[PDB]
Amino acid sequence: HEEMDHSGSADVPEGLQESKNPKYKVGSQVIINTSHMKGMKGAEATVTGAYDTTAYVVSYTPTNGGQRVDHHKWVIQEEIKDAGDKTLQPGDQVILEASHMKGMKGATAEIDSAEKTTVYMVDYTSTTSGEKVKNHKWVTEDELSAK
Repeated sequence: HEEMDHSGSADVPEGLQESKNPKYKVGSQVIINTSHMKGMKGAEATVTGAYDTTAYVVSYTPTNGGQRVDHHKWVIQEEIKDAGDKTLQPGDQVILEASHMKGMKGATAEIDSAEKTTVYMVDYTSTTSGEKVKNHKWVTEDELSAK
């Protein structure tokens, strides 16, 4: 149950720029090489969106309480409240507009690191359950491998 909950959002943010020359085209098949959450490492995935933006590592306390989410990959420029286009810096405090999971939307987040890269939204087949996780947000270009 907790697998789909950690990839529980389905709305694409406004003003998000689709990638001009992504390494992995939309509709292409990739392998996820990162361990953000259980069931993703080495999973079969399909690219459903590719965008040129700034990806941030963030730390925040969920709005519903419980343990602090430490160094979470990723929230993007377009998911930070009132951010506009100015790049956020390490240590900056912000309000998250992202709702990837329960307690994230409206949380006070600290910016841990930032990077301009291509970020991908992907469908993937969980390696632990075998269930199709839809439009998971997000994985950067360097966390994907060509199928």
